[PDB]
Amino acid sequence: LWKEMQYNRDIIIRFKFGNSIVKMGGLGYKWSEISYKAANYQYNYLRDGEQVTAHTTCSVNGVNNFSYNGGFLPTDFGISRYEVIKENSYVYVDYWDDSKAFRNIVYVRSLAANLNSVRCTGGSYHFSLPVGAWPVINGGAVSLHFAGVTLSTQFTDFVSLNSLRFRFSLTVDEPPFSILRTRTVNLYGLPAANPNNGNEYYEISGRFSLISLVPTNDDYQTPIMNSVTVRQDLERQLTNLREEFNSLSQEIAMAQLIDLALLPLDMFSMFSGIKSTIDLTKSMATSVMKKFRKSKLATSISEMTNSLSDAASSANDISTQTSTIGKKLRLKEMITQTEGMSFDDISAAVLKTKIDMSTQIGKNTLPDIVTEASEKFIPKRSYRILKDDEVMEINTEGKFFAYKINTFDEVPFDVNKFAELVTDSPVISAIIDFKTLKNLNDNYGITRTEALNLIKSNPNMLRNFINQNNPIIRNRIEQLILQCKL
Amino acid sequence: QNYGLNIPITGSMDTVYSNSTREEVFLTSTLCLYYPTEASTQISDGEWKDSLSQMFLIKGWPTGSVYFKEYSNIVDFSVDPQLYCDYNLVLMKYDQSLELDMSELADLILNEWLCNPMDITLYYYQQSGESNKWISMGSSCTVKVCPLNTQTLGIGCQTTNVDSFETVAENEKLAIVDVVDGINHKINLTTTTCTIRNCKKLGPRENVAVIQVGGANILDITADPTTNPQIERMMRVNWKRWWQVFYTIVDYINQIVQVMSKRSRSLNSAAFYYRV
Amino acid sequence: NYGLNIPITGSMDTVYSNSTREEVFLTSTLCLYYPTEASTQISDGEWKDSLSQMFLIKGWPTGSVYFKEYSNIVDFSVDPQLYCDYNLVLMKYDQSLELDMSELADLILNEWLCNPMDITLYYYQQSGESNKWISMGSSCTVKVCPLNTQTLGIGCQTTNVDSFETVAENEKLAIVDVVDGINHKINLTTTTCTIRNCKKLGPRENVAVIQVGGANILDITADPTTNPQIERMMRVNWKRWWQVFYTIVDYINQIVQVMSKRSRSLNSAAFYYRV
Amino acid sequence: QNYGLNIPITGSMDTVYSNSTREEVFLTSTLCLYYPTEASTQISDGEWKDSLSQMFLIKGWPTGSVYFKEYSNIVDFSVDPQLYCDYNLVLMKYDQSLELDMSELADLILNEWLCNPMDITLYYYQQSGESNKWISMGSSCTVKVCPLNTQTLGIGCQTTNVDSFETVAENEKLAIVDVVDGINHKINLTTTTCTIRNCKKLGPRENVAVIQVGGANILDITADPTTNPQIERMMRVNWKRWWQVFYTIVDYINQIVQVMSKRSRSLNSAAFYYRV
Amino acid sequence: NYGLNIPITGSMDTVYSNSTREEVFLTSTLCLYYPTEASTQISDGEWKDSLSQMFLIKGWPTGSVYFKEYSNIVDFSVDPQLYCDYNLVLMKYDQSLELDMSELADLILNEWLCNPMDITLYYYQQSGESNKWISMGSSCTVKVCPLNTQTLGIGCQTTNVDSFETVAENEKLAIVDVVDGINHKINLTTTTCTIRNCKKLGPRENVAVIQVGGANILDITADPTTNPQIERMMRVNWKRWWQVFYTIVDYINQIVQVMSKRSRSLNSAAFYYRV
Amino acid sequence: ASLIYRQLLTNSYSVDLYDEIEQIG
Ligand SMILES: *[C@@H]1O[C@H](CO)[C@@H](O)[C@H](O)[C@H]1NC(C)=O
Ligand SMILES: *[C@@H]1O[C@H](CO)[C@@H](O)[C@H](O)[C@H]1NC(C)=O
Ligand SMILES: *[C@@H]1O[C@H](CO)[C@@H](O)[C@H](O)[C@H]1NC(C)=O
Ligand SMILES: *[C@@H]1O[C@H](CO)[C@@H](O)[C@H](O)[C@H]1NC(C)=O
Ligand SMILES: *[C@@H]1O[C@H](CO)[C@@H](O)[C@H](O)[C@H]1NC(C)=O
Ligand SMILES: *[C@@H]1O[C@H](CO)[C@@H](O)[C@H](O)[C@H]1NC(C)=O
Ligand SMILES: *[C@@H]1O[C@H](CO)[C@@H](O)[C@H](O)[C@H]1NC(C)=O
Ligand SMILES: *[C@@H]1O[C@H](CO)[C@@H](O)[C@H](O)[C@H]1NC(C)=O
Ligand SMILES: [Ca+2]
Ligand SMILES: [Ca+2]
Ligand SMILES: [Ca+2]
Ligand SMILES: [Ca+2]
Ligand SMILES: [Ca+2]
Ligand SMILES: [Ca+2]
Ligand SMILES: [Ca+2]
Ligand SMILES: [Ca+2]
Ligand SMILES: [Ca+2]
Ligand SMILES: [Ca+2]
Ligand SMILES: [Ca+2]
Ligand SMILES: [Ca+2]
Ligand SMILES: [Ca+2]
Ligand SMILES: [Ca+2]
Ligand SMILES: [Ca+2]
Ligand SMILES: [Ca+2]
Repeated sequence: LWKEMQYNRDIIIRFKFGNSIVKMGGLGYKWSEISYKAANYQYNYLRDGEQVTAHTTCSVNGVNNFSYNGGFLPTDFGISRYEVIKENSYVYVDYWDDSKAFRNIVYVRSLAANLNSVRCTGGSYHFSLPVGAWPVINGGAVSLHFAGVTLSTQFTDFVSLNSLRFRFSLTVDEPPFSILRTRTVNLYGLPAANPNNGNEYYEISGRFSLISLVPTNDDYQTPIMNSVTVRQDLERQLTNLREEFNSLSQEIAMAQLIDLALLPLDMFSMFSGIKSTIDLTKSMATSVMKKFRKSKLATSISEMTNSLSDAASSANDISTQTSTIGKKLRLKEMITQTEGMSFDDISAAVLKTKIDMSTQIGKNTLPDIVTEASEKFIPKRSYRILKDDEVMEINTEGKFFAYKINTFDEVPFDVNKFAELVTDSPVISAIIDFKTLKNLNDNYGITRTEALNLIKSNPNMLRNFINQNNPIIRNRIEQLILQCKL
Repeated sequence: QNYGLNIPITGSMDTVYSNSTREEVFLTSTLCLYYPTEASTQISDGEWKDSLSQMFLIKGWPTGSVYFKEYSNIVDFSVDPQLYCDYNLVLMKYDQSLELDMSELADLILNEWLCNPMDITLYYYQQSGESNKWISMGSSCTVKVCPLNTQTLGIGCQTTNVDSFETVAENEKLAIVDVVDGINHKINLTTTTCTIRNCKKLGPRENVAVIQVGGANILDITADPTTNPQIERMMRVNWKRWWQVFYTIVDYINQIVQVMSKRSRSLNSAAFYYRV
Repeated sequence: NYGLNIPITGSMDTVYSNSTREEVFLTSTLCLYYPTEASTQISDGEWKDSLSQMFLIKGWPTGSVYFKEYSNIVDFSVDPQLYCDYNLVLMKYDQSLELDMSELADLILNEWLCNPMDITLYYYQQSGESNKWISMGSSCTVKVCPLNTQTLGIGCQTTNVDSFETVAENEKLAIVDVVDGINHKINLTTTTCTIRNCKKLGPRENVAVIQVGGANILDITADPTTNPQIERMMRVNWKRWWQVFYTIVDYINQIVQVMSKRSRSLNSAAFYYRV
Repeated sequence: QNYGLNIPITGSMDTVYSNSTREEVFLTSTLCLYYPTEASTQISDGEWKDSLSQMFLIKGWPTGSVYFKEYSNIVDFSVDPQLYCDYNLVLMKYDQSLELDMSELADLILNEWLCNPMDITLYYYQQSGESNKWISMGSSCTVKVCPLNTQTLGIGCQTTNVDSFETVAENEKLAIVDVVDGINHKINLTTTTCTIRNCKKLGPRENVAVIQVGGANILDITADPTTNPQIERMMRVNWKRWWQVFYTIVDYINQIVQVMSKRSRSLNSAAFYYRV
Repeated sequence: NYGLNIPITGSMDTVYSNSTREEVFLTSTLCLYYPTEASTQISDGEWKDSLSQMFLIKGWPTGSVYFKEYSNIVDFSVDPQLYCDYNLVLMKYDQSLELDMSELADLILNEWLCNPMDITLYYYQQSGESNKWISMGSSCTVKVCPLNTQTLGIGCQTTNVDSFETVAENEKLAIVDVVDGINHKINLTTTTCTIRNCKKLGPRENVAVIQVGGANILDITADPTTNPQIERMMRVNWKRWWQVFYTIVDYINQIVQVMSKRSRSLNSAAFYYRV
Repeated sequence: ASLIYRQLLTNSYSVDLYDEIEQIG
């Protein structure tokens, strides 16, 4: 639905530095500031058989402020803060041209260039001294070496031109910058006096690649001149993509989902392989984390730990206690590594199978999806604790059972004896809950080994029963998949 | 795929269909709005198409999945209205004296018509029965009919003198003329400017819906007088501003598509019956 | 506190309890809103007294049935006030006022819960189908400009009111619906008209509206798919206002049977203001 | 949810009661001051509303959750006071000769009246008992009451001559008039300026609390003479400086709030009884 | 929803029988498409009536036979609307019209599904061997420019229309096939001639193309390797149009026995416009 | 598969220095 299109071109980038000067008073001997300034430039050049018109803008950063001041006397020479560029300073050259490629520069999958370095040398500036020997600025040079292309925009008068920004590094060069007829010799670097040396333009040549993502709702019919710019793009409605994600569960499978859920999914494993733009593949993971932190579930984790810490120094009746410890068990499940099938495994599996078959179209929207699913998926779940072959099972809705392992018949529950063990003994997610398990034992009479395995939520036995095509387990896991509805 | 044959479909009644969920029609189809030009004039704009496309996108429809096909007025739209599109909404602005013209246009676009040609100067014609009409479309149709008895002696008309013929429409750009079914007829209409076709009414066309913008219910699409059904696709809404009309449609568009449905003839299933 | 959560049980063979018709007639208060041209054509002024004396036979105590004249339909549409226990609103149909009558019917036949809207300060956004913006005043000109996520207008500049899109001008009452999900900027004449953000709860069954003239036009539901004919969309054909009033007096029992007293609010306002 | 039925609700006398909702009411509700313009005049400022909102924030009320309202004076505020606001405080400066009008305003707001229109020209109006008054509001109310015998004959007055009527109030911006129960009355009231409503007194108004800034307890909000109760929402405070008054209110806003409570008729629980 | 998935079981023994019935019209309709040259040579104008009378004896009721006159092959190729059920198209062969006749045959004899092509705004491709582009109008000068992976025109500059390659110039109808899998930029005179992306479904078996003149040249299949002879690609030998029409009338039973009425569409257009 | 939620919570500290990037930039 979103098609890659390569637009790699060989370009010639022409640019010139901008010089701003501010005079200090008196009779005209001193100066206040000599500094680099943003500089525009227009040109045209022949390439590939057509004349392409280009617009460039040069700017400087990291600039040093040398100084020189002959004293407080009202005629002694000096420049209060005269700049230079050296190792630290960078120069950006925003580049634009009328060619077709720059119309399709909104969404990009990749972008990188190869430009040839250049040597910029300083000119000759005759500081305007009213009388006497003429001071002479001369010399100084650097070399621009390309390092990295990014997106950018010229805030040009008539419109805002989306453009490519080339960040060139620097390298000080041989000619020792001097203030001749004056006390500054054998410096090195390019000062702001006359960075252009009278040249009409400093010139670079190279080749830049680009992989745009022009949209497509049909194979044969691909567009030109991408014009769905962020003026023409707007927030997809929250309920709208909620409905889309809910609809996506039309297609999810039964056993393949469990097979995926039995992976270790990490940051790289999930968030890689998303057909996204460059601006979102840069920080998708951090974007997801930022909104994951403030989710109701995450602040519930924080409240649990802080409440326990504060308690460390502070010193249907059953349904309420069971429900509260059920929420607590959900929190514990999320924070710790359980050895069972662990409902959040299934939640993450559904999440991956949903997001993989989507696309990023100028807005991340994995925030509000990953973090929202983390809290909404599988709203009512169940846990259990086995002890002495009398497993006590609990539901987040408040229900409770206590049934034997060898034969699945329940027993009167023991509140405050389940609570002593739920703190320390390992909790087992009940993906095969007591009701479905009783159905399975009644209809398909099972053995001690597989009974214990299903109680423990062993992936081996779960997949064995799924691949037996057991209707009970098949239907149960299908409903498990179906509550994942955001 | 076993086209061109009616073979009965068996289907269970107590099946879960848990996997079943909503059909996001807007992700694939193409919505398609027709309006009178006076809507554009009152709007007094010209990026309003872009604005409405943006709001449709916000409702769900991709960028190119919406079209805005203007028409000059109701009557000039009624001449051979071909709605080659996927979800047609037609904003018919009611004004008095356009009653039957609105109704006949609505019938034409809401019923699938299977039309054969006619050679008025050569053959006498008769409607087979209830579902048959003659559709006359052109710049200015003027249909005159001379009924013929069994002996080809016209009743109330002389088969030569066109003057004695019985007019059934004049200066009408569209006319769905019905005559007594089972009677031979000679026809006379201005053959250069108007074409006429012997048409049968198939089932309903669900690709198209009519938002009537003005006054009370009038759309008696069924040419029978006894039955005046209110088909759900014949929506109606009051108005005092075309922006309010368009905003209403955009806001409630999903329900409109739920009212409508895909063109049943355009599917693969109808390949060898009358696929269109 | 109430037992909303707990359920009510009830058998099916319970004998029908006797009629409370006498109770409702003796306690409640019928209340007729009607245009001024009704009185003008009646050409009288003992006529309200006569109508009360004629309700007395139908079974209303004398000091119950009230009459609350209004200037015309469009003027009554502004801040309509349901003063009264059982409400009837005579409404003379005429061409070009179809939307105005529909607006009034939508406003009074339904329970609207209205929050304040400050046009100048904030951009406002519609929650869903059951939300509208109701503007009331001597003159309302709701000019809207929808915005991108960047607070940039589409089809309109956020700073030039002349690029905005009008949705209703010079209307006394306007129930404007906009695309649900958008941040709009509104321009409306703040001194003479006031706009409110109104959700629409269930139906107000205290009011009946009697279209005195022409055809069925009242699309109470802004959704264009549905056009329900509520039981309280009363209609009559008229030439003489005395005949209309006699019809109402004669068949008043059935009108009250259609209505239901229980949906009466404390305020006389047609909506719940919920600052 | 079974609105409209007063079905019994059972509760155990041993269930451990739950934590505070002070934070809930602060975050969700909105507090709402009403004060006289003389207060702002003495304050002699004009960032003071913002400053008080900032001070309220530390007590817990979000920035947009407090609404300050001014009024010219008590009698002017009495005519049609709409307290459409979720936790209402009414500052009330007491000066002599306004005791009855002040008590009238308090009786109007602190209680919850359901009430019907009156048509003074047509009918003769009774009062049904202790709970029934007539409330007259307007720029100039003057209620002249003539009681009648069972034969529709005035006692101490004449149905014709309005001057012989007994004036129960005059030039009152608000007047609550009670009269002998079960006697027909003919009223004369200035129909162009003042409007009168026949009003029954339901339960008390949860929502509003009145703070008398001046003197001693004088607010009799019970027309009965035998009982002068002391309501929690009816409070007093001595003063010489409006900044001091506002600071006391802001400091003790917790206590004022948990003396008041949410308007019972604005709840969903009272949906089909007299929801407001 | 005609259940196009469940299998149908026949039998290999029983029985050769009749076709029961079908009720949507009284009966089928035969439909001649002849050039104006036939009328000019015949030098008549009661001849349509004479031919109808001579069809009646062959066993076609009077109203079933329709006649359609067209200027010539190229002027008819534009939007050939087959308004009818059993179509015959008598095409006079003429040297240098070989590819035009092949274009028209490929258009009508086969069932097409056409989408619009907005040339100004998009590039275009060809999905597979079954996908052509069809350009029709008064004058179609279709200049293409193929583009490599880098969106640089190969053999052409996208900004210079002159460098393009003219696949077909000044045709009333042009079926153009460019290489499948390479994007193209198109250029044609949008005022006069439109163009559509047309995929080829199965055959349309209402239509019989009768080559009146020379050799067997109709290559319906654009593939050079294949050149099938279809039962509907009729060919007859002529000196006089009266002889041609008489042969058609005499052998019309075979002419309709080779075709099939089932593959018909509501609209008379020669393709399904799928937008 | 549940490991990713734990990884998000554990590694969430870096969002602080990411918003530091955003605000300093
Ligand atoms: C949906 O599920 C039913 C039974 O659960 C199955 O028979 C059917 O094939 C499934 N279809 C789809 C499209 O998932
Ligand atoms: C219609 O009537 C006119 C007037 O006599 C005549 O010239 C014309 O031929 C008639 N139409 C046909 C199709 O015969
Ligand atoms: C109800 O009416 C019936 C007959 O009309 C009578 O027998 C019965 O006593 C009445 N009950 C009440 C409660 O009025
Ligand atoms: C409405 O627009 C006018 C100018 O058209 C402007 O003066 C006024 O301030 C606008 N209303 C508001 C509330 O800003
Ligand atoms: C209620 O408050 C107490 C202390 O005031 C606290 O220990 C307890 O956790 C609170 N209840 C809940 C449910 O947080
Ligand atoms: C009260 O009496 C005055 C005459 O003194 C009269 O003008 C007025 O109409 C009377 N009030 C009513 C309600 O009729
Ligand atoms: C089938 O058609 C033939 C036509 O010659 C007819 O004679 C025969 O009767 C038909 N079949 C039956 C069973 O009648
Ligand atoms: C087609 O080419 C002509 C001249 O070669 C040019 O004027 C026209 O703009 C082109 N069409 C399009 C759609 O660019
Ligand atoms: Ca005649
Ligand atoms: Ca007509
Ligand atoms: Ca008929
Ligand atoms: Ca009818
Ligand atoms: Ca505009
Ligand atoms: Ca209005
Ligand atoms: Ca809405
Ligand atoms: Ca409606
Ligand atoms: Ca007296
Ligand atoms: Ca008073
Ligand atoms: Ca009393
Ligand atoms: Ca008292
Ligand atoms: Ca050709
Ligand atoms: Ca070339
Ligand atoms: Ca091809
Ligand atoms: Ca071939």
